[PDB]
Amino acid sequence: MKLVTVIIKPFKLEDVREALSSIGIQGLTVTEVKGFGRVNFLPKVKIDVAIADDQLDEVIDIVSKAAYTGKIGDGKIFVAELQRVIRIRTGEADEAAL
Amino acid sequence: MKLVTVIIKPFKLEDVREALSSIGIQGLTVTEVKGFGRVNFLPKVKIDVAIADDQLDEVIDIVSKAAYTGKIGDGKIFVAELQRVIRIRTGEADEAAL
Amino acid sequence: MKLVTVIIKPFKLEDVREALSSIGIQGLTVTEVKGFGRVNFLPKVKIDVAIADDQLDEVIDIVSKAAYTGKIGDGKIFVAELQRVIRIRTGEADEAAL
Repeated sequence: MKLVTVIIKPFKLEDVREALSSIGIQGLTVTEVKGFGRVNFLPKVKIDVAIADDQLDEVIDIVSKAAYTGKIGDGKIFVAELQRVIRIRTGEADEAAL
Repeated sequence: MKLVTVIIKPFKLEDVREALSSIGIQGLTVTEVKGFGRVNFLPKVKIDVAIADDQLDEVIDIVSKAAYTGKIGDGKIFVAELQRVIRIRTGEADEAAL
Repeated sequence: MKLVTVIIKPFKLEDVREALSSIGIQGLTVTEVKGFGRVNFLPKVKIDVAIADDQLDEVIDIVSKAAYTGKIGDGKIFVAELQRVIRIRTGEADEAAL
């Protein structure tokens, strides 16, 4: 499993969400964050998604395309290993908790 | 060491905190985040806790029980490897920084 | 690559930013978070920085020094493995996405 973090332009959130939803991924966590530029703050949105290793390329692909504008500040995708997930309500683990 | 992230219902925060505190874990980081549902935002709370590997099962156990309601949307526990921690004020490392 | 997370006193943000900037690191993500104390909330700032393995010691060093006050609550540095990064706008990967 992988924990995919996406930092994007706040206005691209719906496009990213619908795009992920189009590939069966609806459960995401959104966080309001800030970046910097010339030194002012620049509002951004952080999306965290927990996935199976097999979904990595598809996610990177759909997310890139959906978050894209072509103007600087489009954002980045970060990938890290997710060792375990537990669905609190049922106690289901990993893929059953995704 | 492990970095345990817990996404829960905002109103279950105190129960989770007191539960963790009951097992000697008081230092947590809380973040306000959002999830989605049928497509509206749903407020959530993210708790990040840095722990020793030996505390993983106990944490998963106490946290699950404390965050539980039985209604959907209870949340999830995510587990990742924590390679190093440094307590800024003293320079203490890892377990001494926990 | 590594994902370095820094939790600090909100007022030390500029000092940390200028310090990182002094070593060529300008791209950071800032998040407003909360800690606890005796049980009240205590405002904090979370900075996430993506780096090459070779920058770890220098970052830990400059950040520690810059965030320091000597009073309790100074914060902590957490280190985790960053497996991949993709710059959305160009598709550049890893070091080219840093």
